Amino acid sequence: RQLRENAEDMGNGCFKIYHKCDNACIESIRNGTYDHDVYRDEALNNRFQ
Amino acid sequence: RQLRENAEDMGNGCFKIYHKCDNACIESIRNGTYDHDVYRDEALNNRFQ
Ligand SMILES: *[C@@H]1O[C@H](CO)[C@@H](O)[C@H](O)[C@H]1NC(C)=O
Ligand SMILES: *[C@@H]1O[C@H](CO)[C@@H](O)[C@H](O)[C@H]1NC(C)=O
Repeated sequence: RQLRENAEDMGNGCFKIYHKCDNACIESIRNGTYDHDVYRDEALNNRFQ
Repeated sequence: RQLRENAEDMGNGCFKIYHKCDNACIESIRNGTYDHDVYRDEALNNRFQ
């Protein structure tokens, strides 16, 4: 629900984020603060292209 | 998790695969061997087009 569209569930119990994500980028997701819109445009591209 | 993007959950308890899938294609999914990348490009097209 948090990651939203930015990533996909590989199935192996991991989410294959579709965009460059630095350590800070990761940390922002673990607390729950992370926002999808930020990387939305970026991720969306690597997915369907 | 297996089908990944290739298909969609119709809701009626079925997955509407978006690409030509022969009997072998199906069998590969039942054991779990099946790979998404193979039909990724193909399926992706029929979905958003
Ligand atoms: C979540 O991570 C961000 C990093 O951008 C940090 O500023 C914040 O303190 C963290 N929040 C929690 C609950 O740890
Ligand atoms: C899965 O299906 C493939 C068909 O390509 C077949 O080669 C393989 O033996 C099957 N594996 C299992 C576990 O039945």
